Amino acid sequence: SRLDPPEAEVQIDRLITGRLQSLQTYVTQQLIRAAEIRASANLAATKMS
Amino acid sequence: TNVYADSFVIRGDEVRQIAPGQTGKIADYNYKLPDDFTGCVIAWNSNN
Amino acid sequence: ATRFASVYAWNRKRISNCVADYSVLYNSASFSTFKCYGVSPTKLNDLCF
Repeated sequence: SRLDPPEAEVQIDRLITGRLQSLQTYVTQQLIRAAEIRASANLAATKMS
Repeated sequence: TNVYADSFVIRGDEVRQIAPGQTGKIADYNYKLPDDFTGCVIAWNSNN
Repeated sequence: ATRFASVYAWNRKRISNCVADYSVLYNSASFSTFKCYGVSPTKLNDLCF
């Protein structure tokens, strides 16, 4: 609302870079946690079986 | 692929306002450059 | 202003509780240099302060 595009690009680019980096970190940690949950679920299935 | 020469004359202030993302009376009413302009801008005094 | 204060005692004037027309001053080419940081001068009239 308060920045002309041809200079607001750098600000919004910093914001998008940071937010996307945060999203990548969240997704990566979720992937690792889901791998752990997969191992636990396979163990649970083997135990039930 | 193609090159275009645009020619005009400016006096007083705003002599350097012929640039992408600039503001001014001439930039708003007479001639505006695009946001992602590629090219060159040339200016020189010609009072004589 | 009738007289401008020197930088040693630069004059400060509070502005509040009104509506301000930056359009006239922006269009007026009397100001040789008009450099705005953090806000775009074109839509400076849009916001509230």
